[PDB]
Amino acid sequence: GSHSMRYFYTAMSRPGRGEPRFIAVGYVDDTQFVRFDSDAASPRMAPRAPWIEQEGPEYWDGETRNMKASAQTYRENLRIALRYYNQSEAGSHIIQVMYGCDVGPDGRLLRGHDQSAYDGKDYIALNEDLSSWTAADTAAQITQRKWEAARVAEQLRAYLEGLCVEWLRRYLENGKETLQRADPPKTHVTHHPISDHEATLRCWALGFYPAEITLTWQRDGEDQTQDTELVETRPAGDRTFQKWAAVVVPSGEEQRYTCHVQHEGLPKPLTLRWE
Amino acid sequence: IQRTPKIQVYSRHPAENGKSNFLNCYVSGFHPSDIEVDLLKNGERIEKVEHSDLSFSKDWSFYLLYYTEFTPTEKDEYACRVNHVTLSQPKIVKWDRDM
Amino acid sequence: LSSPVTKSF
Repeated sequence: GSHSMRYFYTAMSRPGRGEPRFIAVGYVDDTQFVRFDSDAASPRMAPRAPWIEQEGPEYWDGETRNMKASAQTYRENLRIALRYYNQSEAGSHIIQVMYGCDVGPDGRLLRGHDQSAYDGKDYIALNEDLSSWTAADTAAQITQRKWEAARVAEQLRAYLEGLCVEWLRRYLENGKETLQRADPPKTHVTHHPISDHEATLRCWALGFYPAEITLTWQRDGEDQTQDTELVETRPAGDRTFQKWAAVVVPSGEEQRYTCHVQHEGLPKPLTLRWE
Repeated sequence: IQRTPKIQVYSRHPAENGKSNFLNCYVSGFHPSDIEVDLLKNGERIEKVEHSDLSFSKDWSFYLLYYTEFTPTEKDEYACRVNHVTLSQPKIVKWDRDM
Repeated sequence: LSSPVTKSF
């Protein structure tokens, strides 16, 4: 494939501590490329990856313009939601939005998304037909009817099918040496005695991209999933990812245990033992 | 709705005593977004702590990366201090080079 | 590029 572009808006009210904060991040697959924070010294859409910095003033001014209008829209939306749910102006509330497009290997739109949450529950969502909405409650039904009336789905369909797909094509080309070039994990097994009778085996995958990875332990075959301590994949802080999988083994059994790594960047699946 | 933060303390690169590195604290799976994350050296707060921009997963729960430049040593203990509305008193997680 | 589509509730 792959491939995807996503924007994540967070609009948070903070009564008595100024106006709501608005934060927007843009991703292409597992890589952040743009950010916007209404609490910055001078609000602007800023680059987050090396391949986007090559954009011109018009791109940045244009995006900053769009984010400032969105910030205000979602400031209004917070006031609106407060009357839909009949809540006080004393409490902090949150709107989240995520939208974007997925394209196949040929660059054709596979799937578009546009979802909203209020206080962390699904609020309203664009259906895959890109023409109707699913509303989670009767308050979202009010919003739904407004968007049917305003033909919001038709405007958003055109964005997902046009601009969103066109720009992802540009981004994928401009960042092809990282976004389309896969980073295999560096791997190694460590051995730490717990007691005289037990030892931990930990399998490491470091500096890999994309984030997707499978890391399993086996004992002569087959899987030891229900006994493996697996940490959630984590960012290294340099655009790449980290993961480990641990298993507590009886002393004398360490040679029966194999680690197995699956990742797009590896041409062949890895088998590792402690040495 | 509330969700308590999952927390991971680790380094950017394999820990090698004396060698430059970055210390990471990764909070994820939390809601609402207000969170107070500090990294420590021997119990005391480190000054220059950068963080990634706030984002969230498919389940709407937020994630953040706090990092700082550090030099690992045989003596110095490093930790992460996290505070959230779901936490009765802050949660400390020590950095372990094997973790 | 973000959406220019106003989403008022």
